[PDB]
Amino acid sequence: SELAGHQTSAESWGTGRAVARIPRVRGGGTHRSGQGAFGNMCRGGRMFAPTKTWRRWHRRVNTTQKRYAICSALAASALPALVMSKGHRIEEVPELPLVVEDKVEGYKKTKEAVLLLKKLKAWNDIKKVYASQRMRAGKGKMRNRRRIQRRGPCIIYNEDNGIIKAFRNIPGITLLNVSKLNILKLAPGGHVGRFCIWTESAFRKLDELYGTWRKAASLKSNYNLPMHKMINTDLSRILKSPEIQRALRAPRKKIHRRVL
Amino acid sequence: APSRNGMVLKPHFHKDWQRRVATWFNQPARKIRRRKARQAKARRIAPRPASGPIRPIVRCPTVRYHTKVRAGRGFSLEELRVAGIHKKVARTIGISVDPRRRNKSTESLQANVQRLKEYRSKLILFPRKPSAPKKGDSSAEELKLATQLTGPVMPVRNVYKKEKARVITEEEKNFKAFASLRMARANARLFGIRAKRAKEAAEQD
Amino acid sequence: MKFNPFVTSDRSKNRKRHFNAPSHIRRKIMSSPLSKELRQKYNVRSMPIRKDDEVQVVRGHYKGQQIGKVVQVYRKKYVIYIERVQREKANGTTVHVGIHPSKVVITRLKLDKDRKKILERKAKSRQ
RNA sequence: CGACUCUUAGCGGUGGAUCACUCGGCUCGUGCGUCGAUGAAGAACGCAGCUAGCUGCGAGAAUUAAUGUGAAUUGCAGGACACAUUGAUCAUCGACACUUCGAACGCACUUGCGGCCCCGGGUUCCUCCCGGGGCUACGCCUGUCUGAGCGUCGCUU
RNA sequence: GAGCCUUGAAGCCUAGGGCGCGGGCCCGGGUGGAGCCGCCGCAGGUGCAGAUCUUGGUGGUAGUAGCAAAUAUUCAAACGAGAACUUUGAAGGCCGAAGUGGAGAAGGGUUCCAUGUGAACAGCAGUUGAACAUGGGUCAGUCGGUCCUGAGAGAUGGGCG
RNA sequence: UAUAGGGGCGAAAGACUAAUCGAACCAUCUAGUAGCUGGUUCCCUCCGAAGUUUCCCUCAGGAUAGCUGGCGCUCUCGCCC
RNA sequence: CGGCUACCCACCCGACCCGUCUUGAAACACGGACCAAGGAGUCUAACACGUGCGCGAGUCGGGGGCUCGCACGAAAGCCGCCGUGGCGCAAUGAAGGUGAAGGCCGGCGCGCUCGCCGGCCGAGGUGGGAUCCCGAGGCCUCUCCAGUCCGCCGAGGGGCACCACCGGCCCGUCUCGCCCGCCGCGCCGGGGAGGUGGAGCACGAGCGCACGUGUUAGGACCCGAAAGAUGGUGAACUAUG
RNA sequence: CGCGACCUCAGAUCAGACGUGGCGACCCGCUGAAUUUAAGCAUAUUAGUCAGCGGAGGAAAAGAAACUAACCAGGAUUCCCUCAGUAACGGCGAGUGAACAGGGAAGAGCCCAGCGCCGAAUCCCCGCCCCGCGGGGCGCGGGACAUGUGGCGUACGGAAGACCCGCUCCCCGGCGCCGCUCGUGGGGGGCCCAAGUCCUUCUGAUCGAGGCCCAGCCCGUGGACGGUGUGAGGCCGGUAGCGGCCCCCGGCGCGCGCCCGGGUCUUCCCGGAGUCGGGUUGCUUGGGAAUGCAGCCCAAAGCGGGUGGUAAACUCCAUCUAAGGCUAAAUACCGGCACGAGACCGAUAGUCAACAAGUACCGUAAGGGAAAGUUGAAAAGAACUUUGAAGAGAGAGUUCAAGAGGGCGUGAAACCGUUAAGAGGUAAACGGGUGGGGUCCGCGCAGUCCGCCCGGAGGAUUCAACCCGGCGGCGGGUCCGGCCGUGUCGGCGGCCCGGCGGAUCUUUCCCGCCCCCGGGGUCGGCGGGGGACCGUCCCCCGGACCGGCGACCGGCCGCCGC
Ligand SMILES: [Mg+2]
Ligand SMILES: [Mg+2]
Ligand SMILES: [Mg+2]
Ligand SMILES: [Mg+2]
Ligand SMILES: [Mg+2]
Ligand SMILES: [Mg+2]
Ligand SMILES: [Mg+2]
Ligand SMILES: [Mg+2]
Ligand SMILES: [Mg+2]
Ligand SMILES: [Mg+2]
Ligand SMILES: [Mg+2]
Ligand SMILES: [Mg+2]
Ligand SMILES: [Mg+2]
Ligand SMILES: [Mg+2]
Ligand SMILES: [Mg+2]
Ligand SMILES: [Mg+2]
Ligand SMILES: [Mg+2]
Ligand SMILES: [Mg+2]
Ligand SMILES: [Mg+2]
Ligand SMILES: [Mg+2]
Ligand SMILES: [Mg+2]
Ligand SMILES: [Mg+2]
Ligand SMILES: [Mg+2]
Ligand SMILES: [Mg+2]
Ligand SMILES: [Mg+2]
Ligand SMILES: [Mg+2]
Ligand SMILES: [Mg+2]
Ligand SMILES: [Mg+2]
Ligand SMILES: [Mg+2]
Ligand SMILES: [Mg+2]
Ligand SMILES: [Mg+2]
Ligand SMILES: [Mg+2]
Ligand SMILES: [Mg+2]
Ligand SMILES: [Mg+2]
Ligand SMILES: [Mg+2]
Ligand SMILES: [Mg+2]
Ligand SMILES: [Mg+2]
Ligand SMILES: [Mg+2]
Ligand SMILES: [Mg+2]
Ligand SMILES: [Mg+2]
Ligand SMILES: [Mg+2]
Ligand SMILES: [Mg+2]
Ligand SMILES: [Mg+2]
Ligand SMILES: [Mg+2]
Ligand SMILES: [Mg+2]
Ligand SMILES: [Mg+2]
Ligand SMILES: [Mg+2]
Ligand SMILES: [Mg+2]
Ligand SMILES: [Mg+2]
Ligand SMILES: [Mg+2]
Ligand SMILES: [Mg+2]
Ligand SMILES: [Mg+2]
Ligand SMILES: [Mg+2]
Ligand SMILES: [Mg+2]
Ligand SMILES: [Mg+2]
Ligand SMILES: [Mg+2]
Ligand SMILES: [Mg+2]
Ligand SMILES: [Mg+2]
Ligand SMILES: [Mg+2]
Ligand SMILES: [Mg+2]
Ligand SMILES: [Mg+2]
Ligand SMILES: [Mg+2]
Ligand SMILES: [Mg+2]
Ligand SMILES: [Mg+2]
Ligand SMILES: [Mg+2]
Ligand SMILES: [Mg+2]
Ligand SMILES: [Mg+2]
Ligand SMILES: [Mg+2]
Ligand SMILES: [Mg+2]
Ligand SMILES: [Mg+2]
Ligand SMILES: [Mg+2]
Ligand SMILES: [Mg+2]
Ligand SMILES: [Mg+2]
Ligand SMILES: [Mg+2]
Ligand SMILES: [Mg+2]
Ligand SMILES: [Mg+2]
Ligand SMILES: [Mg+2]
Ligand SMILES: [Mg+2]
Ligand SMILES: [Mg+2]
Ligand SMILES: [Mg+2]
Ligand SMILES: [Mg+2]
Ligand SMILES: [Mg+2]
Ligand SMILES: [Mg+2]
Ligand SMILES: [Mg+2]
Ligand SMILES: [Mg+2]
Ligand SMILES: [Mg+2]
Ligand SMILES: [Mg+2]
Ligand SMILES: [Mg+2]
Repeated sequence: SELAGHQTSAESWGTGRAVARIPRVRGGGTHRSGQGAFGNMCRGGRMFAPTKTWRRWHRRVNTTQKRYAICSALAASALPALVMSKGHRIEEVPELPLVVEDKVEGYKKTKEAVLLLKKLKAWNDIKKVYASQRMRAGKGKMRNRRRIQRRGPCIIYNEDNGIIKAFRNIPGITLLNVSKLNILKLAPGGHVGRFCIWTESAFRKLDELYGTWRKAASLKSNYNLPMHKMINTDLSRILKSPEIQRALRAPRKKIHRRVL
Repeated sequence: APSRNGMVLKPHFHKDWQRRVATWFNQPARKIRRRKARQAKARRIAPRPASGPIRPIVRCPTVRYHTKVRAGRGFSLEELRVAGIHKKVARTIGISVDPRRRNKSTESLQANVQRLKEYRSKLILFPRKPSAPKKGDSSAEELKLATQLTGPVMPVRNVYKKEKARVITEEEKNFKAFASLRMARANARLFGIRAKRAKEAAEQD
Repeated sequence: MKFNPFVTSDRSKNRKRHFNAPSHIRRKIMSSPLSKELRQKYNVRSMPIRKDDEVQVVRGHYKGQQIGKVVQVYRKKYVIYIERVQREKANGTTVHVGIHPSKVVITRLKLDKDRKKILERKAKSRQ
């Protein structure tokens, strides 16, 4: 707001002239003189709790939790069930996360990019974004955002040689870098498991940039991989293992209902 | 107005703090401005390095921070005279000159003099006319670079003395006990009163 | 995608500049596509329209095979008027029909020295 | 049987709530650093063919000249329709112009009363004679001109 | 959600059908013409019966009170679709020179005058007006301002700040 | 024409000072403060008081304790004691 | 034919008009003519507690820097010889200052209401204490034999979390006593045994993030005054020259 | 008595030039309250702020120590994080509240008065010439300023003068032109890709499916806008160290104008005064035995003065040189000119103002201050007939729609009219229970239930029952044929043809150095480089385990469509 509704000078009547105890703008001739002054319940009045510029907008996150969320999103982008349950079309798509050659990053014409997506069968995932490019619902069409454009695949690379030019005007695609991994692009809307397309140098630089549980990361100084809570976590295998079923009471499936 | 068990608070908000609120919404703006300022400096000014003048090895005056080291301001005119060059000639070479800095330590004196000798060794200059004073041929293909980053000779140089191996020794371990500190403290607290009693003993004959 | 920060993707500012643009900007806004034989013969995609251009209408209430000549170009209303396209009032008086110039296929252009210079700049910039 | 009163539904009348749109605000950030005595901000008055306001202009008054673009502005009659003459409109505007009051400046301001210089006609000339042009506020800085001093001194009656 | 649709979205009405105890919701029928919703997370200027609540509109009162300070109107004719009110003749009255008369200072600013209309305003009405639209009207050596001082207000010199 | 707000003027009534005068009007501080009136916006389920001790320039108020709700933790039983 | 139903009507019974101040409201207590829209616990800072997450005796980049000029990019990624710094790992004193390990065995000085030497263990003991371990014994279609098998248990032992007590160590005062050391023998320091006060130690659990509740300062749940100050405008009404 | 010179002065409409006022968001200087809190109110807090007054610039202010510190010392000013809600102030109540370090942003230093030396070698003005395009600036001749003091050399970091040594020869301001520059320097004009193709509805389409086995076409251009509605291609525009022209600014390169620093020795010079400080008094501060400022009085020193957080005396030590001045940087900006974006509002909201808004209007005045968006795609704004004097109406007509007819999108509630139904003495209205009437819904009303098995009656088909031909999977065994997973030794093999870390080493290694007697001594000390050993990854064959989501092939039993 930053400029008050208190521009109108006003006083209250009091006991006599029994209209109200609210302040009233004072004058004559103009029929506003005698109406509601500043206040929340009045016409043209200052709002309750005027929104201020010193609200606590921006929120700091721990860097360990940032890297934890990046590792969790990249781990959830590997399972087929998670990405299919997020909604990418992985029917005719070959093996999970796709590793393309180093001749991909040197593309300049995007016809070769469209041909690459058609040969790698991500063209169905692009065609879903073509089929859903509808108009924004609500009053959000006034502030320059009139398109519902769903997110498709993302291609993560290093050593840019024209790959942003080749992948710049495809609907639904996402520009993303190895050294700059974005949580807002790897898992938009807080939903894990986005379909991603990797390169050879990217897929080899991941092991250099995070490491295994034996060694540390060689690019990040003070980072290690998280502790794994349940190592062999197949609960059906555990509950159907003979070591657990050796020490069970009995299958008790009697009901013992109410007897009249 | 107060309540259950909590800390007594005295907030300094009685003054009209609503008018004077400065919130850094232009913090990435200043970041981009100062990036452009540094890059425009490296473009327009010279092949002189960033943070142009060289800073000295300097100790911090405290009982707290004197164990560490610091990049100072200037090269302390006695030190510059021992290095043997003129003042403004040094300022044009790239030597930072501060006339106020004194010299109490011969160790810091010789350290800054050797730092000046290393800087004079690393110096490569190019005058306009090809009469060649203090130069020669294409020295290292115009010295292989254009602009250094964050100090020319790494001005921290935190020296690390180790003294790793020595044998357990004679009765220093039997003489350097806790009582030496208390005896020195008592001697420093009673130094002058013993002198007054000695003067009174000389007075009373 | 918009990359230059000196131009708006802003709806209010674009509509403001559009409905309050001066006449030399409105001439560039009121531009019409060309027929396939004329673009094959001249190698040019779009041209502004003038008083003596022959016009085939492609969309609206009247469509196709109506190669007529325009008479008036209201840049205040963003409307050209065509001599062939008529409509009677209640009192039997004819009046022209509002046709937006972006739904207009030009079949013949008026030749002028300035238009030859314009066509030369079009062909040189298209290269 | 009707009249009057009440409750639902249809339609009609006052009403402009909700919904849809926004040439409008609000916030944040970047870029620049710019008023006047060579007349600032502001105000009064005037200007269009038909023109009250806003907008734009100052007796050259809905704009002048020039550059760029290139066939119009428009609600209506007119007017240039010329473009192998000079070219309508629009934007830029760097050249001209910018009534009066206003720091406002000849005085206070009642559009009054003057005072100098020059130019045109009026008894061919001042002598409180018509029109036009220029000058005429305060303080102060540097320099020029004049003179006041029983402030100090030289030469002389 | 390969969601919904100009073969009809939001909104609104509805003696329709139904669900949930409830907050509410879905579908049927009609006006409407361009945007809307379900789930998962996120953030609110997030739910009204009151505050002599603010703004806007509308009832009972109610076709009620009231159109009554200053003696008073009447006949005929005319313009007019239309006259208790406009105009003229005539009759009777009032103001009766300290006026309900003839002109001014201040104040109003076109209200002054002519033509035309009578929705609008005149508390009924109009053919009428100070309403509306159009077009006109203020001519000075000798009327006044301009000149002068009055009570006073005021700048320079000066002083104070 | 002169006297302009804690000032003016007053044959004195505290009367007048632009419908306001026992301190004018307009704007700002200012959204002044109030232990004091009024109001405070969807549903369902579960639990559920007090008007009492002591202290306070305290008696229309507040602090403390009591009453209450929520969040849990430590254990105990299910198989002559 | 059937139908509950925001439709209408009748009949029997019950039924005072809502909201609040109050011990007490339908009140001869107050607000409310009706209807549509707006309208009242928000936000910042600080603290405390609870909860969830990451790292964990460490934690945190919020302050800057690095990337090529990118709409979303005022985002995000990285620094590590950028950890300066905040909080915590150490408290007690007004302060000079001082500052948290003891226990067992053998020897000696008269094992003296008494200090030293050599070796070993290492955050003490008591009563409870979830859990855990050992186990007499018993029991599975006929005999000796057996291994896992069905299968509990009197009694015994080691004892998390915490509870209650005792003892121990650190600092400041108080009481009583003897000894040791000399970069210098002094109104120099240190040590011993008891009783005390401390927000202490007695194997440390913090830091950052986010949400919820409560308090405080900010206009702060919304509206409300008699009043005060600052600077200007009025003698066209009235009062007096 | 007169003339002349200097000094104090006045005069002018003398020649030339300067200040007034506005804006005031940021900045500088003065002074300046109270509401509020302390639950009361005086000190205090609000606050050295609101208001008032004076000024300038894109920044301003500050800025080269009369500083901080007290130890192994730092070193102009400014801004951020910490210091820190700490030291401290306060009816020690409420509350108020710094600084030095340290890490970062940026970093540029200097000059004059005095002391002296140069014959005033200095500056302003007038007149003509040398001179160039878009204009005023070096040199020639005489009128002033100035010796009561111009300029050169100088500034507390020392400076100057005279010999000795050894080299250097030098720059700042103009003017014509060549290639550029990090966005490919600044601004403006105008231009730059690709469907408008057949069917279908619709008033209109930008709707709906498709364009051969190469995905109809473009993309460095699928941002946005208008277009009869929802578009990347239809149009401005969007991407591009995309492409052309004009204008301006910078650094390269011919003339003109000026041009001796460093080290040793000797001699000389060496500083800012009603100012500091003291007494006293007001305001302010965290500053207390007085932090700063100011009024009055007293009022300096030269081995001096100030500071060293408790007043004073004696003594020692550290640091600085005050009473003269300039300077960009990081910082601020709710005023202005242009620009972009939004988890914000959407005509009772958002600025008071989306619109002829500071407008209408009110008050004498300061001042107060509104209401008010929407026809349709296009006006095609209803020709004409008829009633009435007209307002208005009935026909006809336009449009997809007058159910959009001039405040005209959508059109609710309160209120009113009419129609239809029902009812009416306990004012109306309500809850429980039914009954009657009416609208509407679903269904066929003495005929409506289905899915499976079997015994019966006709037609039409081919598997299945068993096997051959074939692909794909399930399951385990020889872990056979080879990969890979976990630990173990080994070749230390990539240790020199390896990655990272170690206040663990090697003074018999090297370089830059110091010490003792050009050389010797590890005789001892520092930095950097080489490698010795430790803690994880890269190979291999040999072995162990799992063949575990790590699976290929062969064989086996059992599925499978054709
Ligand atoms: Mg305000
Ligand atoms: Mg106000
Ligand atoms: Mg508002
Ligand atoms: Mg909506
Ligand atoms: Mg409480
Ligand atoms: Mg306040
Ligand atoms: Mg906008
Ligand atoms: Mg012209
Ligand atoms: Mg004149
Ligand atoms: Mg519409
Ligand atoms: Mg819903
Ligand atoms: Mg609200
Ligand atoms: Mg909102
Ligand atoms: Mg309401
Ligand atoms: Mg209520
Ligand atoms: Mg009310
Ligand atoms: Mg009302
Ligand atoms: Mg209205
Ligand atoms: Mg009424
Ligand atoms: Mg009556
Ligand atoms: Mg009357
Ligand atoms: Mg008649
Ligand atoms: Mg007649
Ligand atoms: Mg009458
Ligand atoms: Mg008559
Ligand atoms: Mg009279
Ligand atoms: Mg008249
Ligand atoms: Mg009337
Ligand atoms: Mg008439
Ligand atoms: Mg009139
Ligand atoms: Mg006459
Ligand atoms: Mg006269
Ligand atoms: Mg005066
Ligand atoms: Mg004076
Ligand atoms: Mg009296
Ligand atoms: Mg009295
Ligand atoms: Mg009065
Ligand atoms: Mg009073
Ligand atoms: Mg007063
Ligand atoms: Mg309030
Ligand atoms: Mg108030
Ligand atoms: Mg009491
Ligand atoms: Mg009460
Ligand atoms: Mg309590
Ligand atoms: Mg409890
Ligand atoms: Mg409980
Ligand atoms: Mg009660
Ligand atoms: Mg009572
Ligand atoms: Mg009640
Ligand atoms: Mg009463
Ligand atoms: Mg009531
Ligand atoms: Mg009432
Ligand atoms: Mg509401
Ligand atoms: Mg917590
Ligand atoms: Mg630290
Ligand atoms: Mg008071
Ligand atoms: Mg005053
Ligand atoms: Mg008078
Ligand atoms: Mg009187
Ligand atoms: Mg000024
Ligand atoms: Mg109070
Ligand atoms: Mg009070
Ligand atoms: Mg104060
Ligand atoms: Mg102010
Ligand atoms: Mg300026
Ligand atoms: Mg200065
Ligand atoms: Mg100095
Ligand atoms: Mg702290
Ligand atoms: Mg004090
Ligand atoms: Mg306090
Ligand atoms: Mg203060
Ligand atoms: Mg569009
Ligand atoms: Mg589009
Ligand atoms: Mg195009
Ligand atoms: Mg001294
Ligand atoms: Mg002294
Ligand atoms: Mg001294
Ligand atoms: Mg001392
Ligand atoms: Mg002291
Ligand atoms: Mg100075
Ligand atoms: Mg600055
Ligand atoms: Mg509306
Ligand atoms: Mg309004
Ligand atoms: Mg329209
Ligand atoms: Mg329709
Ligand atoms: Mg409508
Ligand atoms: Mg409609
Ligand atoms: Mg009836």
